Amino acid sequence: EDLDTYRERSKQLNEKFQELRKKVNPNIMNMIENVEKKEAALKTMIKTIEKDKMKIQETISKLNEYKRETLVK
Amino acid sequence: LLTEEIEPKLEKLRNEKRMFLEFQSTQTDLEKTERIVVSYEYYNIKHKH
Amino acid sequence: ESEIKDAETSCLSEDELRELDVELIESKINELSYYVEETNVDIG
Amino acid sequence: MGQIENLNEVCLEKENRFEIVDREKNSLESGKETALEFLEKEKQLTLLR
Repeated sequence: EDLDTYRERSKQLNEKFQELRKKVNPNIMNMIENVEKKEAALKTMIKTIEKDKMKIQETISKLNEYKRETLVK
Repeated sequence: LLTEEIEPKLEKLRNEKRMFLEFQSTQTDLEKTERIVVSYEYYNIKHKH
Repeated sequence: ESEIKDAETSCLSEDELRELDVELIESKINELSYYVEETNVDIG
Repeated sequence: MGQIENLNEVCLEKENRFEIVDREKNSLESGKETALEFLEKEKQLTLLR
């Protein structure tokens, strides 16, 4: 009225391990949303870096040709 | 440098999410096993009674 | 081996094993459980 | 003067950016120290038990 051997011990160990995770994780939804927005920001920053390197190289590599073509004419 | 120094916190959050989901699944399986064991023990106690 | 050394040292032996009250020990255990329920110790 | 002054300004700005708050980590450390003191009290009570 109040309420295979190693299975109960494993269940108790799993329960104790979950209790050792007392850090509140009911906000995992908004945590994953913040993770997603921060990863989107990181992808935009990586795109910024790659386009910046492309600009740095292409600006000079095109200005050399522009000058060499304009000065002669 | 700032991003690679904060990346420890990103990995800590990834752990606190993945291990949290794993612990939730383990707690579900433990509740199922506990219910099965409780049913078996109740049947045995009823037979003994 | 703290749980063994302390047990061997605590077990005169009869006076040190009977003078302690059970109600105080139960209250201390309950307080320890309540503290560990929200402690969340870490090496951070 | 110009070059050394602008280099010193940017290096001071970087050093400040490295130490903007210096309190959030300290706050987390104080919280973890309080948690460790609570855990030590719990361990003493467990040894008594």
